[PDB]
Amino acid sequence: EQVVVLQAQRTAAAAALENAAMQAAELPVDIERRLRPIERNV
Amino acid sequence: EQVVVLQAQRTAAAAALENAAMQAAELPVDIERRLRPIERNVH
Amino acid sequence: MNAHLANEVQYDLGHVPGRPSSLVHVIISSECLAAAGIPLAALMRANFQVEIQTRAHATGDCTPWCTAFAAYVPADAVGELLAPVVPAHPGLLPRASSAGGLFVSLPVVCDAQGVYDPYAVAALRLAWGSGASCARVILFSYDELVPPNTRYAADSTRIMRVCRHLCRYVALLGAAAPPAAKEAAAHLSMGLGPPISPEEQLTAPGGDTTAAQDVSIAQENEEILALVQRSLVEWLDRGWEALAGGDRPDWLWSRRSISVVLRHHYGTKQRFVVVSYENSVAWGGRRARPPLLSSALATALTEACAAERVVRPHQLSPAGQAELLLRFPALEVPLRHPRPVLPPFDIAAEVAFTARIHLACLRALGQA
Amino acid sequence: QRTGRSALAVLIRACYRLQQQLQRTRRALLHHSDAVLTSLHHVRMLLG
Amino acid sequence: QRTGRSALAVLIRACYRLQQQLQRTRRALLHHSDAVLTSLHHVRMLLG
Amino acid sequence: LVFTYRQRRDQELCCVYVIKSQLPPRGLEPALERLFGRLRITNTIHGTEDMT
Repeated sequence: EQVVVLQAQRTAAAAALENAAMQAAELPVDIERRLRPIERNV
Repeated sequence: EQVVVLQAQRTAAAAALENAAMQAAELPVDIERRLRPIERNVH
Repeated sequence: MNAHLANEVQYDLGHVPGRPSSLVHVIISSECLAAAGIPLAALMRANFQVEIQTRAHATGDCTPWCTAFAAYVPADAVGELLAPVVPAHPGLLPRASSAGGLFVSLPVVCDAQGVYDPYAVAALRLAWGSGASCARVILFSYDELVPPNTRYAADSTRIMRVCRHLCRYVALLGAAAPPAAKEAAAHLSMGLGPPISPEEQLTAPGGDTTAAQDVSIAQENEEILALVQRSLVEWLDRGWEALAGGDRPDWLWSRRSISVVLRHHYGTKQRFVVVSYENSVAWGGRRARPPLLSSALATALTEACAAERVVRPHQLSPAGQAELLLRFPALEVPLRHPRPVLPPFDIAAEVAFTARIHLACLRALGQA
Repeated sequence: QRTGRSALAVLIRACYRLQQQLQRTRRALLHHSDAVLTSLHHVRMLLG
Repeated sequence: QRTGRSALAVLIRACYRLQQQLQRTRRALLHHSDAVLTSLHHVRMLLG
Repeated sequence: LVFTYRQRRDQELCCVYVIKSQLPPRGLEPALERLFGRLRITNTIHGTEDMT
């Protein structure tokens, strides 16, 4: 009984990081948007 | 054996996860290490 | 399209089950449809009846069934939203091709002071023929149907391409265009003076709260950086009405804006699209947000147990556990009961209920 | 006496305002940091 | 007239150089941040 | 004798038709809906400007 349950759990966890990859890809771009006023500020 | 393989991959999941999850916790430590004396820097 | 909008009429008239519940639109991808269930050529053989229910968290109380509306496309499902192809003039808009499935609106159970519950099931049933077969069941967690934000601020730049190709086509069509449309192309070009890719809108790293905060923080900087160092939409509507000879709401929603968000399926790893129209009643809507719903409970489970470093929320120490009950009481039901019918806070807890019956069916055979 | 002190008052409005911009964006970056930690601890709850 | 303006020119060389140090170390910290994200998405590829 | 109307703040339409049919006057309405129902949807959506 646990086999189909445990097989589902890996495929369950194989959804959220791919949603989180689109979430974590903003971390370069949003943090790069904190210099473009401050680079021209100098 | 299908329980044996997938429970091994469960252990293969969280092992490499927590190595970079601690390394994800390394991220806000530097930003409180870098940018906190930087307030004094302009001052 | 038409099934995407007639289901919005169902929530407005109140025929849907659950008054605090809210409506969520979902584009199922064709590749998500294949690995989960039924073959694709069966739905090819224009609305289709789909029965939808909602299942509560960890206790076997489901909603009695209600039918809903659906429509399958073989072409680009996202590209049909973005680039409506008038059949009288197929050369109007260029678009990038994509796979496409069906459009289904989904109900999501909420409360007063709207907070959906995670780790519970909304489900589908696609019956393309009579009998027990031809009827697969596609599941959705409430975590699967909730993106954090919209994207229709970052997606509004597609309109200027559509404004450009109308000015392109009237110059190409010339005298065969009616003169008021031949006028209005110049009226668009006074506002003005590549093909539309749905993948480029989806893979763009832009979210509504992320983009609007970065713009609103930059314009505050630029004022300080300066002091120290010192409608065409109505013109569009006549162009559509002249070239199509008429109008449907399918052309209404494509012109205003659209929020087109990638999400990924817990069952068969495939992608699918959650859409909230601008003027709609659903997920993010310009007119109808009583009562708006929050993702605070899924936030409250993780960050409370992250500092505690506990894998499961029922494994938490009862001193730290009891603060969650005193704040949010909806989680008190699956946590307090010693023996529910479903193992709580598990995603495969639905699938275990099918297999526990499968053992009890077999165990009664060999004894009898 | 007024133009040079106003030229310094622009420099008063220059640096002392821009320092307060630093403090808020780090807190906004703490929303960017904790969104990762909300995501990461949620992944193990899908395994457990 | 020369020593006091050079004392301000040291303060010109003080703050305007140290601001440019801020911009590069954040980009170096983006190499520290993206090394986590390169690692984390690689972990799920070992599961899938 | 059948007209056509298209109500909009735009310059508007008109047609005249003479239709030969076996249908009664009591049953013409779904037939004219099958032809001119494209124009029927437009004057439901538009034609309300400016009505606040």
